[PDB]
Amino acid sequence: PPGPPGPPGPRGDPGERGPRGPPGPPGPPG
Amino acid sequence: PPGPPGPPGPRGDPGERGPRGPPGPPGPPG
Amino acid sequence: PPGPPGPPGPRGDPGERGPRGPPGPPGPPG
Repeated sequence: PPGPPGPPGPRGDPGERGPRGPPGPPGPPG
Repeated sequence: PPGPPGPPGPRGDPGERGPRGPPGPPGPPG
Repeated sequence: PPGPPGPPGPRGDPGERGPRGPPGPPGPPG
């Protein structure tokens, strides 16, 4: 009969680094 | 006859977290 | 008779982009 299935394929390519975060809040009130 | 291909590999790893955002603006006068 | 094993499966799907970076620090004091 047909042979067993092959092994799982290799892991996909890793993703790019995440985007830079937003600016912080305004500083403390004077 | 030869067996079929295996299943797809695992999904790629996510990218690492993005870098910290810029400083916020100066605080208001008070 | 039993067939030879199949070939490796397809390469996995690409990894996602990493998460958004953290916010920046607070600005200077007012």
